[PDB]
Amino acid sequence: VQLVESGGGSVQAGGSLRLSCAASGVPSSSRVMGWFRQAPGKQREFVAAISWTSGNVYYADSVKGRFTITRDNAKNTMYLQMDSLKPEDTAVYYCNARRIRFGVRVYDYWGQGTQVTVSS
Repeated sequence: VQLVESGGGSVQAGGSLRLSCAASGVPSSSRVMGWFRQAPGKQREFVAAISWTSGNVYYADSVKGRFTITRDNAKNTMYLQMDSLKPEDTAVYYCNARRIRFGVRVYDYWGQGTQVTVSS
C-alpha cells in the first residue's frame, strides 16, 4: 500500500494551490480519504475528508468556503484545491485513507506529508 502526495510549495496570501494523493493497494469498499495538516510546534489537525463510497465531503470550519476536496475514482487520486490562502494555512499536509466497519477502524494509512507555505 502507498499514499503518494504532490503539489505543495510557496504562494502569496490570496493565491491558489492544488495537492493530490495517489492511493495504490487500498480497497474501495467504502474507503474514506482526507487531508490533515501540522504547523511547526502545533498539533496535527483535520482539514477535509471524502467518502470514496459516494463522493460526500466535510471540512473544518477554518477551511469551509475556501478549500474543495475531490476524488477521481478511476485514477485512485484525491485532490485538495486550496483557494483564498492565508498565512495560517502554512503547514505540512498529510494524506490519510481509512475504513471503519463495525466501529472498528480496519485500516489507516498516511502519506509522508508535503510542505505548503503561504507568505504575507
